Amino acid sequence: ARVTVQDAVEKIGNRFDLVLVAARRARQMQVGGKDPLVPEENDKTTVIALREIEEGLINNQILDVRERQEQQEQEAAELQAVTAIAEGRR
Amino acid sequence: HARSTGSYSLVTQQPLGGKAQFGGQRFGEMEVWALEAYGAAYTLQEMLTVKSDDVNGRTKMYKNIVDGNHQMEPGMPESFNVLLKEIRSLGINIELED
Amino acid sequence: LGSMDAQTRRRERRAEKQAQWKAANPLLVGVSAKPVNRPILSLNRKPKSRVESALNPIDLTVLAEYHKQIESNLQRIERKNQRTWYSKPGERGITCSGRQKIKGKSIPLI
DNA sequence: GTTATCCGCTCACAATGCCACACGCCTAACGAGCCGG
Repeated sequence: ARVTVQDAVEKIGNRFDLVLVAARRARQMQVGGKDPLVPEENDKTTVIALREIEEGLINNQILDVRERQEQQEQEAAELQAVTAIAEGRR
Repeated sequence: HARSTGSYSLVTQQPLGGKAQFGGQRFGEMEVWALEAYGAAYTLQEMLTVKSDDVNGRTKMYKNIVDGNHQMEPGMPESFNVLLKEIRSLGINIELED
Repeated sequence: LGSMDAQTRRRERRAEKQAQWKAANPLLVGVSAKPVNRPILSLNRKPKSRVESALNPIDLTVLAEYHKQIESNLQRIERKNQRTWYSKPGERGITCSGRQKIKGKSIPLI
């Protein structure tokens, strides 16, 4: 479980970037199906999101870098699928 | 007295009040001042729109909870359209731009 | 000698089309209505005389009597029921009270 | 004279939130209905 919040507000900027960044991380962890970095302790996604914030492995720059990287890999992989279709046609 | 999902009124699509009629509590005006006084923004949006007066929003929310996905759909409250339709009952044009 | 049809002169306008296309081609295959789906009903009409239908037209008087009987019986029964169910109480008033109340339920909205 | 002010009279508009509980929300006379005398 988790009681305090003040280990994150001194890591991310204020008490308002923390809400949006941790909500975005928990939303892509819950439904998008990604595996968490630190191990769970049978907690919910909000608490494990705040834990990954306060240790310092999830940040807004880091979220946009990872999303850009995996999305570029996604469009590159479907371009590879299109070139595989082009190999299969001719 | 408690309530998860009960009945609704006729004119405005709000839930009823009271214990006997299986009602919800009046999250009144001063509590809205209190939530504005924090930095609470999304919680005010649920207490204003998803919990009441957005019909398609609240049924989408209920299905979305049972499916196990916590999203929300903002929408627009039906009571505001009521307000528009009884200002237009006077001689007052009032519309929405864009 | 009229030939005052629009489709006729329009076909004559496109006579080069039907001259070019119908080179070793048929002209038209258009089916009509067939007498299979037409009952002739011509077995006998000699006793079907006009003066005998004049003396004997068709009749549904028994239908009107039956319908009037149904209406009169239903009016008597409904008049008796609306006579002894909405009566007026006398000099003292309604001797009871309705007292009906409806509570609420917990109705989900899936 | 006439003009620019000062003052008294009259009138619209506000007065916390929530809860339960409980009982109330037309009719003397104008258009129809039944059938008796």
